[PDB]
Amino acid sequence: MRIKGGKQTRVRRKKWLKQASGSFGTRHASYKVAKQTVIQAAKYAYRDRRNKKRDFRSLWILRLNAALREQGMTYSVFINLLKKHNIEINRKVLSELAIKEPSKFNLIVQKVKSEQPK
Amino acid sequence: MHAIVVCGSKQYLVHENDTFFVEKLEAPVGKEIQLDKVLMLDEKIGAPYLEKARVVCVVEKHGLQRKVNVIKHISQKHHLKKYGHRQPYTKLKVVRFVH
Amino acid sequence: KTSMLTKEQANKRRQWYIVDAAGLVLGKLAVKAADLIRGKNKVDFTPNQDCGDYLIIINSDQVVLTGNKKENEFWYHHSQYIGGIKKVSGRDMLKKQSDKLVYNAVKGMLPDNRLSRRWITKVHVFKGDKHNMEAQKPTTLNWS
Amino acid sequence: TKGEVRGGGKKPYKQKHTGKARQGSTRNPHFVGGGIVFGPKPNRNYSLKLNKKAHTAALHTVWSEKLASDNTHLVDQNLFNKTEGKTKVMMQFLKSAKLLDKNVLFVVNTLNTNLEQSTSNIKNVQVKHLDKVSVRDLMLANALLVEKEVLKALEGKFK
Amino acid sequence: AVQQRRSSKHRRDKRRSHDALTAQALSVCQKCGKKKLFHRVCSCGMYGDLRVKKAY
Amino acid sequence: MIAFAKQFRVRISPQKARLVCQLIVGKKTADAQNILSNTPKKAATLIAKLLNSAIANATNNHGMNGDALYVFECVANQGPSMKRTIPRAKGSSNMITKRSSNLVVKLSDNPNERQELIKQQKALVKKRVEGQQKAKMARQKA
RNA sequence: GCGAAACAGUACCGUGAGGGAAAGGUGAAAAGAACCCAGAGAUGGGAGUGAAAUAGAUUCUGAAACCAUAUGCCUACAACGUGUCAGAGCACAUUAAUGUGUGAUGGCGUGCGUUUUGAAGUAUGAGCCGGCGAGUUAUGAUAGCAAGCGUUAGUUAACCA
RNA sequence: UUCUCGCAGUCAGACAGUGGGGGAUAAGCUUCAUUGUCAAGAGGGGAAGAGCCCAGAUCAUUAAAUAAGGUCCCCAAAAUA
RNA sequence: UUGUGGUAGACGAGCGUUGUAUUGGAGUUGAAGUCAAAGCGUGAGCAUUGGUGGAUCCAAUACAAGUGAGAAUGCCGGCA
Ligand SMILES: [Mg+2]
Ligand SMILES: [Mg+2]
Ligand SMILES: [Mg+2]
Ligand SMILES: [Mg+2]
Ligand SMILES: [Mg+2]
Ligand SMILES: [Mg+2]
Ligand SMILES: [Mg+2]
Ligand SMILES: [Mg+2]
Ligand SMILES: [Mg+2]
Ligand SMILES: [Mg+2]
Ligand SMILES: [Mg+2]
Ligand SMILES: [Mg+2]
Ligand SMILES: [Mg+2]
Ligand SMILES: [Mg+2]
Ligand SMILES: [Mg+2]
Ligand SMILES: [Mg+2]
Ligand SMILES: [Mg+2]
Ligand SMILES: [Mg+2]
Ligand SMILES: [Mg+2]
Ligand SMILES: [Mg+2]
Ligand SMILES: [Mg+2]
Ligand SMILES: [Mg+2]
Ligand SMILES: [Mg+2]
Ligand SMILES: [Mg+2]
Ligand SMILES: [Mg+2]
Ligand SMILES: [Mg+2]
Ligand SMILES: [Mg+2]
Ligand SMILES: [Mg+2]
Ligand SMILES: [Mg+2]
Ligand SMILES: [Mg+2]
Ligand SMILES: [Mg+2]
Ligand SMILES: [Mg+2]
Ligand SMILES: [Mg+2]
Ligand SMILES: [Mg+2]
Ligand SMILES: [Mg+2]
Ligand SMILES: [Mg+2]
Ligand SMILES: [Mg+2]
Ligand SMILES: [Mg+2]
Ligand SMILES: [Mg+2]
Ligand SMILES: [Mg+2]
Ligand SMILES: [Mg+2]
Ligand SMILES: [Mg+2]
Ligand SMILES: [Zn+2]
Repeated sequence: MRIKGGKQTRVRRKKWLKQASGSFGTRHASYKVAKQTVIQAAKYAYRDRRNKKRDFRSLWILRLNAALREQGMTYSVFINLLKKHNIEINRKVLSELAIKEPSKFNLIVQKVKSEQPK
Repeated sequence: MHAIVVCGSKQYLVHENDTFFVEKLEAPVGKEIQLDKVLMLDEKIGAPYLEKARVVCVVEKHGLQRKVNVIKHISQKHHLKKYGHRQPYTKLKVVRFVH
Repeated sequence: KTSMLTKEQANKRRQWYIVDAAGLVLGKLAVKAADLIRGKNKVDFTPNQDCGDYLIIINSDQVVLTGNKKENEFWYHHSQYIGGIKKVSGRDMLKKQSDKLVYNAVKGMLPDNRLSRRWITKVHVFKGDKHNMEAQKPTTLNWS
Repeated sequence: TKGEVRGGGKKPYKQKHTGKARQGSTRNPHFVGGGIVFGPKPNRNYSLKLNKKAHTAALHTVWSEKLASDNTHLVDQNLFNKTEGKTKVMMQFLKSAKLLDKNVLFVVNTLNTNLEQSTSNIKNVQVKHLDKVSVRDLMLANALLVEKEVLKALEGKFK
Repeated sequence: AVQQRRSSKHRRDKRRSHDALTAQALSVCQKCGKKKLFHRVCSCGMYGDLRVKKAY
Repeated sequence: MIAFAKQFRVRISPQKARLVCQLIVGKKTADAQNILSNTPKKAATLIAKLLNSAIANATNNHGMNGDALYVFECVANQGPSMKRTIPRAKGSSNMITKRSSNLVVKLSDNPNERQELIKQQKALVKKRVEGQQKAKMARQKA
């Protein structure tokens, strides 16, 4: 019983080739280089999901910090005032407010500024 | 006009007739869900969470996100593991803001 | 899932500015110049769209260097040849070419990037009170 | 195998100083000439052993489940010789008995010739002696016609 | 000396970018009309008004 | 409406033939003949014969005007090669590869001929999607 | 599969003993393309036969590497394991799916196996593609799991039908 | 982590702290005892680093609080005296 | 409730190829092969449609293996 390989190697090879579509030259043509690039690309994608979670936080912090310095308050004290006033809002939504709703963002800063903590 | 809701663990700023995507809520398509935790509504913002402020939403679909292939590979160590993930979501649109 | 944030789609709110470096420290002036050029102080900061305002610096030769740095700190430039390392003291830089000194100081405070070229381009540094840039109607702000 | 295939038992190239890799024969397994490393051999057994009492138990349960069921009618010598040796009569018999599609098996104790002359051009049905039927022939039947003296011989065989 | 790394199919075409051909300047004969390459005798052996060679 | 002519196993190499084919693509009939008749290259008296045969079977077989023909595409595909053994020095040997080219010239009368080719590609894609939708309708029907 | 499906121990190699290949498939039927056009001709384009000529003697199907053509996007101040996460603009419309093709720009980023305490490696192996290519069989021993038979148990080997 | 049975792999180790031997209170040296890491372990700090510090990666989230370390710009984040 | 880094290694559960035995089914109104596409799975893998192709193939339960190719300065053929 001589089992002969055909359509088994080609199908699993073409899957890797399909994944590595849009690469530079031989990186999409040859199966070997395509397989290496897909594995490396998967590693990159894994690492950059974690790094995206951190980098977008940093960007929101930067935007919020800037929005506060125009009014004379700093980020380091704004978050402290937020905690003492029990207000719980993401820096993402706060930055979205300062870019989309200047009046309501200014309302939040006014309350945290001076109103009695709790 | 606008509200800050907390569905799952994320906070969404929502306007009238706005459709946003949240984590799976175990509710059939077509029902009328009432989101409870509301942070800011109009101009009155509650410190922990506003009381009696409800966000009424209608569930549109219960689809799944794009497939993600997690390929863990330890170089020169005879370890190539592969896994796939399709995270489920639910899309809902704001209908009315309860006073 | 969640709602994505707003990012400027190649929107240019860029404006022209004027500053006077009559007695400003080199580093203290350069840090704020870089912040203004990059637009980091702007409310909406999308870090791939060079949303930063232009800047013109007047009286470059009038800037100061604290301490003995005018005679003890050296600026270095090497050509691709051997021995082409040219050195200039702080005082010599403050007299011969002061505009180049401020330009280099501002450039050093920028990230290695392909947008930093345009960012350093938007810095017009002059050694005198005069400037051919009065056609841009640049607003005047101090110590920036 | 590598030794059985006709070929040169010499080294094609020298061991060293040639740009080519080390080779020891032109009929190695990884060569196109072809020396199969293990391969099938004509000495394999393929045979298995089952105990006599285990086979008796298997036959006992298969007879029990096949018997006392539908299409397990009893047959005698009269229609075994009324066939006249013509398979047309037996086709009519299967049509009348509604056993045309069934793989009916005749279990016979005296090896009647008229029944064996027929049912031989029928790839579907077949006839066997009691000492010739097995477990597989019994449960492939889907239908069977058993002779009364065959049935008497069955209780005796079981003991 | 020999290349320690294989040259891709892109560097090859970049080098060949200067291997393109140029179209030689042609003109019309003033007695028969067929095109001939400039500053050369036509197929009829008639250059200008001078019969150079016998007709083809 | 493309008329064409072919030549299998042309002795010229594809590398040395594409250099001449790029001098005639997009050119008018008379100008292409004039350019190719006075170029001092070997692959000029063979593309000329193919071009002339293509004009003949365009204005005789396919019925084209003859004053609107332009060279649509002239290419030299890779043809079958021939292997020979060149004797080298010190007892070694190398392999000489005699290269051949499959020449094909195509001329059209319509200056917008690329659009129809893209249209046919689009039609094939549309038929595939249409088949998928009819299959989906059948699946839901049952 | 015999080295040899074909005219194979042939072609070929060696003074000699000796060593030793590759290569199959038109169509139901040659009905194998009369005839016209270009060409010196082969040949090609029509015509004709045929269900099919993109089945045409280069003759079943025709994969990849490889070489060319083209719709769409990008690219000539730019430091690049060539990808990934964000991201404008451009062009389309699908196994209707928070769609697809390209990617100005920003953040991060030194391949795969082998063998080593330790390899991006100035250690090693692979030019690319496709096929082939390395834990088997026979006779016994031990152990795990399961079934048959059981307390004067259990089970046959050769051989005969 | 004790006892019995089946199947192994391992017998080239490396560095850091601590107590010593050989060396010269030299070695990224060599040989021991002990606590850890790497080998077989990614992430953050150390500008870049197998072994140092904080810790232990099931997958997705553009959510929040923190450890070592840090808050003029590159590069997230500070002010007073 | 406690967990889910991992080489050498131990254990468990599965996918895929060819053929055979039992059942059923599809196919010149187009099977295998083969190409393309914006599908489904936790993974080996599995479908749908359209083009080419011209005659075999599929599903379930068991059984037997020349049963899984990226590396051997691996062999052969082709092409850079
Ligand atoms: Mg194979
Ligand atoms: Mg053989
Ligand atoms: Mg090219
Ligand atoms: Mg050249
Ligand atoms: Mg000689
Ligand atoms: Mg060559
Ligand atoms: Mg001879
Ligand atoms: Mg023809
Ligand atoms: Mg061919
Ligand atoms: Mg063919
Ligand atoms: Mg440019
Ligand atoms: Mg420059
Ligand atoms: Mg650099
Ligand atoms: Mg870069
Ligand atoms: Mg990038
Ligand atoms: Mg890099
Ligand atoms: Mg391997
Ligand atoms: Mg070594
Ligand atoms: Mg070593
Ligand atoms: Mg290197
Ligand atoms: Mg070496
Ligand atoms: Mg070695
Ligand atoms: Mg090598
Ligand atoms: Mg290979
Ligand atoms: Mg046993
Ligand atoms: Mg030791
Ligand atoms: Mg030792
Ligand atoms: Mg020590
Ligand atoms: Mg000591
Ligand atoms: Mg010591
Ligand atoms: Mg040591
Ligand atoms: Mg080791
Ligand atoms: Mg680490
Ligand atoms: Mg670090
Ligand atoms: Mg864990
Ligand atoms: Mg905090
Ligand atoms: Mg701290
Ligand atoms: Mg900062
Ligand atoms: Mg594990
Ligand atoms: Mg099968
Ligand atoms: Mg098909
Ligand atoms: Mg095998
Ligand atoms: Zn003339």
